[PDB]
Amino acid sequence: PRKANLLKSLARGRVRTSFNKYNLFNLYKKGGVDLKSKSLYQQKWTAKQETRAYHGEHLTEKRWQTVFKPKLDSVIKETPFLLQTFAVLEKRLDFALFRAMFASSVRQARQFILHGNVRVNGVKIKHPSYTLKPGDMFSVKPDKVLEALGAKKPSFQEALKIDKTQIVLWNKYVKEAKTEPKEVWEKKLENFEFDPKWAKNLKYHDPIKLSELEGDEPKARKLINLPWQKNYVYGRQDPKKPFFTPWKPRPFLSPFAILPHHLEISFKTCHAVYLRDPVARPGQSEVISPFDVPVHERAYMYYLRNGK
Amino acid sequence: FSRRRIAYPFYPFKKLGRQHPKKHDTNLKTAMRQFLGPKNYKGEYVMNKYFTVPTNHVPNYIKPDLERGQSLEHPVTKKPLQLRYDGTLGPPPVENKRLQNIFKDRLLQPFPSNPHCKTNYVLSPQLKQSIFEEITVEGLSAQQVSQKYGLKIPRVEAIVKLVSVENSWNRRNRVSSDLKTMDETLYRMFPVFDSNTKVIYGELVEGERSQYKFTNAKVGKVGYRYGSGNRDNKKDRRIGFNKLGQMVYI
Amino acid sequence: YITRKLTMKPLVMKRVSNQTGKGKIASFYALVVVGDKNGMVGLGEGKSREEMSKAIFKAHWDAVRNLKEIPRYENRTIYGDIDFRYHGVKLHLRSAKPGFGLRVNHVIFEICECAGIKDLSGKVYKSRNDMNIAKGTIEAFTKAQKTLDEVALGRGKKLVDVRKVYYS
Amino acid sequence: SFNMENGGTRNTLTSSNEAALEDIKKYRQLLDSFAQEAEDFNEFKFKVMYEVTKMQRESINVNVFNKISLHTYLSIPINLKQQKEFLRRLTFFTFQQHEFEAVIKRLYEGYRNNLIMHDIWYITCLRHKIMMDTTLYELVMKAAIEFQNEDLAKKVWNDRGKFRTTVPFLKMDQRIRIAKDQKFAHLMVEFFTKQGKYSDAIAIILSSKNRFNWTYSMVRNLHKALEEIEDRNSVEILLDVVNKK
RNA sequence: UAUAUAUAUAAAUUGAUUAAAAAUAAAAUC
Ligand SMILES: [Mg+2]
Ligand SMILES: [Mg+2]
Repeated sequence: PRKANLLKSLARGRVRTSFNKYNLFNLYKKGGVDLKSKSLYQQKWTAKQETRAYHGEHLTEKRWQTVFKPKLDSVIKETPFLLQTFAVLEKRLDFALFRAMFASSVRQARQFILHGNVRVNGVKIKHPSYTLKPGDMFSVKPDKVLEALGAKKPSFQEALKIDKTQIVLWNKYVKEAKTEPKEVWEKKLENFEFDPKWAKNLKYHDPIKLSELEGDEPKARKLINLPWQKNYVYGRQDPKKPFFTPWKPRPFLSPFAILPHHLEISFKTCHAVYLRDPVARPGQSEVISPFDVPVHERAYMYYLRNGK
Repeated sequence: FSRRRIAYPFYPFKKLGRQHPKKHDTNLKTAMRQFLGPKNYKGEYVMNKYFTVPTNHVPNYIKPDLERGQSLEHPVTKKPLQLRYDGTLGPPPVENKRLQNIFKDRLLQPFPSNPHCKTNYVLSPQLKQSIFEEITVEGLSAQQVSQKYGLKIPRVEAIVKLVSVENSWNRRNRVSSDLKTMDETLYRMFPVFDSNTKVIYGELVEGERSQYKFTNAKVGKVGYRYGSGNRDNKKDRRIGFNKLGQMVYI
Repeated sequence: YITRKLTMKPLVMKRVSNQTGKGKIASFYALVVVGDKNGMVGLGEGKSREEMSKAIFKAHWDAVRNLKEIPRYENRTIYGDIDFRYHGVKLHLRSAKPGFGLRVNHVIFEICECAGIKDLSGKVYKSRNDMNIAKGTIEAFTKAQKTLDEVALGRGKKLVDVRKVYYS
Repeated sequence: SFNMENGGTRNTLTSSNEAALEDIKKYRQLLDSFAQEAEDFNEFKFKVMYEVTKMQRESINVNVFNKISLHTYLSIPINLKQQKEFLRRLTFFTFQQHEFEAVIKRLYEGYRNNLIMHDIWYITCLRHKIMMDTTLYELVMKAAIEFQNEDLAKKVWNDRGKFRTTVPFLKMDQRIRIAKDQKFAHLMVEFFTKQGKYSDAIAIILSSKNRFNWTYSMVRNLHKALEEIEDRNSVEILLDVVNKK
């Protein structure tokens, strides 16, 4: 397939099927597609660029042309008929994984499939192009779903330095509390909206040395006793798991958390069911896209004639 | 007139001024930094409204138009914060009334440009259990339950299958604490839904590794037709998947 | 109402000369279409000597003045086929199924987009001038189109009778 | 009430227990005398029919009291959505044919060879009533649909099944009978659709597919309400029944 | 059981002096 390159470039500003921060900003700053002061060919080309950046970036153009279905399906508000231009892709396995929130990208879902982490009706499918029929149940290994929806596991060095800084700031807080305890308690209540033993209960912590703690993670595990992370380096409660182990949702997840209509998801088991092919209905389309109907109809007119 | 237009933000932002020659910066990177805010020593961006997921069953989607491009907020008080000529984030000059004036549906709209896109509701776990009990145990058909709960039949069947898998996993305790935490997190990010032919099996004597099965068929309808179109060297090459999941040419 | 709802799209923008004795004088012609996308459309023309901006300005006002209601079938297409001859352009336009695109000449595409004609398939024979294409397009849209209700009343028949029978 | 009383000239609608008892006595004498005289039960029925018919006309004006005005009068509460007024009016101004025939058979066996007082009072109160035709039954079915009363629906399709046996129904031509039965089947389908019992509606359609011509205009409600839940199987079978043509 | 950590210094390739960018592209990490 297409070799990923400059997918998230800010100058180009093309939105991609990804949960990435750069993709989030590209979606944020775009506003809307500009089809004005343009000939029909230029409008069609812009619509192709915008829509084809999102729906099937990996698909080769001459392959997408063959996959493209000129005949669409539709089951007071207006039916958005031509948002179904890319509904054919929604039955591909990788797209189903991405829409089920079992991956942070269509490319990541592709790697999950190709690396044998995906099953469809209990048979391991290793081909991203496998098309889902209605009623199929597909599952992903829970470790990979947790990695996809979790923060990056810090290296040992990075988390060790983060712990260094946390000890520094915790010592600072307890120092300032000891100096001026009464108003510290009162002003903490001020945000939350006297017992002098309060500051007495708080206890210092010893600054660690990177040179001496390097390369000894079991030792560093015992040496940390912060109130919030007791006896584990930051983000590495069990260092043998693929994710930030005190499991934390990945950054910038709310913008891209859409619950698809055509899939029924079980996050507890990392399973999903393909209810139906996405279908447009009055005032609503089940093809999750960031572009308006004019862009989709321009892309549809492009692909009907193949750019003529 | 089409022009190669560098995708600058539609909203106004604080652009570059006179720069140290070795800065080698671009306006787009500054827009990125202003959209995010300061970077924490942990690597986080706490000042942003979108760094942290919601927890009250109300999805938090990007609203750049209703925000006028200002996407920074106090992590605790949740009151808006905006850049200042001093260079330190501070309170806005005036209230942005449009952040208060959000339509009910627009709260559920993922993308500003596409109004038709909307996020489906998550069924409550009690409702899933109720559907599973009603169908599997009481015997109410999927039609009756769909009419009862305002759901579609295929969604009901998918719910039954998923609750079966969930039951098995709970029986073996295959669910882990990380999985429970992810389930509870995702559940709180979405709005909650409110209620014949002749066949012969041949004899299998000992030592035979497989069994012939003969299905009746009629001449003129059974066979591989002669002179059939060869599509292998064409773009419409037909491809299928054997039940083992192996790609085969069908 | 006018600014917020009506959309303006330039259709023709050109320089036309009137060579006078002293020299070549060049003026700017602009032809625009204004439509609310909800069953009202109009065309406008403007001619300005000094800068095209004034031409487009007067064209926008003229289009606003000639804004007229346009018959529409299901608010998405023409009631039936329209075969129309206008000053050397032959427009053959056909209503289409829901979900069908605007598979027409580009000028007709902007006109339909402005006027809310979602569905149409057409061909332009004889001359293909954009000017004449647009003028004949609007004329054939409004003169050459009759509503099923109007046809039935003129024939003194109920809509159930006049409506076509389904065959398969 | 004013029209039924001929503007007040006839004091029929106003009643007293004195009038009730005296009229019961009078019709006891009349009917038990007429019972023996008739040659056969059929002739005794003919005499009772003539008596009740002439009695209705002398009792109240014939013109203002008929199927049409009664239909409008009972339609008032249905549109206004009051069940109690509708049922009171239906009971006070209507009688079922099979019930009348059973009462007359009972009194036939009683005289030839409180329930008896009840039957005499029934034949007396027939002056206030009109027979339940097919159209009135369909109106009461519409009332059941509007009010979502399962008991009323069950009562009415029991009474219609009984009324099919009585001679007024069999007097009509076969095509009219089949058309009215098709109308009632369609009303039952609408009731089971709105109640949400789709399977029984599809059952009613499937059972009588040959006897009745089912059009999409009849099953549009069912098809919509099935497509809302996406019962592709039931939608397919229903549409095949309709469009096999 | 705290948490918008802040301060300094040092460097900072090509183009350019800001809506002129190359460029999240590299490296690095999981
Ligand atoms: Mg060009
Ligand atoms: Mg330089």
